[PDB]
Amino acid sequence: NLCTQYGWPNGNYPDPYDCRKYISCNGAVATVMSCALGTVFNPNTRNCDAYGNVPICQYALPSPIVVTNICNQYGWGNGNFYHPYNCAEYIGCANGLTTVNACGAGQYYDQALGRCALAGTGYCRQYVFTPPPAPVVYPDGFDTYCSANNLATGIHPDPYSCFSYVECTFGRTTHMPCPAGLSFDRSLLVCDGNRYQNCGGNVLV
Ligand SMILES: O=C(OC[C@@H]1O[C@@H](OC(=O)c2cc(O)c(O)c(O)c2)[C@@H](OC(=O)c2cc(O)c(O)c(O)c2)[C@@H](OC(=O)c2cc(O)c(O)c(O)c2)[C@@H]1OC(=O)c1cc(O)c(O)c(O)c1)c1cc(O)c(O)c(O)c1
Repeated sequence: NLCTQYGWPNGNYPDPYDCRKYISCNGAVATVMSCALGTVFNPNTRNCDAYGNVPICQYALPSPIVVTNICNQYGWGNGNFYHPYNCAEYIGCANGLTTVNACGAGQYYDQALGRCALAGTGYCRQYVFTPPPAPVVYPDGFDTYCSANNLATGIHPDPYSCFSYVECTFGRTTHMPCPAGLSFDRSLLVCDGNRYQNCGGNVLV
């Protein structure tokens, strides 16, 4: 089964062919499951979700995965990114223009490396991560986070969500989500595709 082939923890994973379904890794065995009508698999929550929250899933089209405009639909910067549904594909973003790429046979996209690579022992790691709470609740007073902690003007990690960042601006505090599918890289202080590193997938494996 795919779960043990990739060295995946138990949990939910995208179906690469139908974004109305998903792969449930239970007891170390893969089961293809269907989302309820009106919901599709949300790659960022690892759960079925109201289809309006997942625009890259066009559940009315015969082939519903439509990442064809994702750099512009989600505002991803330039570079290579994991494919949200398919471990053997990836995305090239240039100036808002999307390129959907595929690795050679027997090869899988390694997001950390930024390239396709042969199957090893524990891969497709970009699908292994812990989503933030749904919704993310900020404590009363978080509007003073930047001031109270004397944070410098600029970008900071959001300590409540790995999908988000804090912006400190004249001692004012804002938090903002990364582009959907991107997560906050606390070492580079940018939103990028390293969900595995950014959202605690390392501890799951
Ligand atoms: O970009 C898209 O999806 C992203 C998301 O888009 C919104 O959700 C929808 O647009 C949406 C639309 C629907 O029709 C629907 O049925 C639904 O359930 C949600 C926001 O989600 C909301 O539902 C929402 C929630 C609220 O509590 C609001 O007060 C609100 O006005 C909208 C927003 O998410 C947020 O803005 C957001 C902000 C937070 O502070 C936060 O904690 C959070 O969880 C979400 C998020 O955007 C970002 O997170 C975001 C932020 C950036 O700074 C950035 O650079 C970027 O590229 C993307 C998108 C684009 C399209 O063309 C679509 O047709 C579509 O359906 C979706």
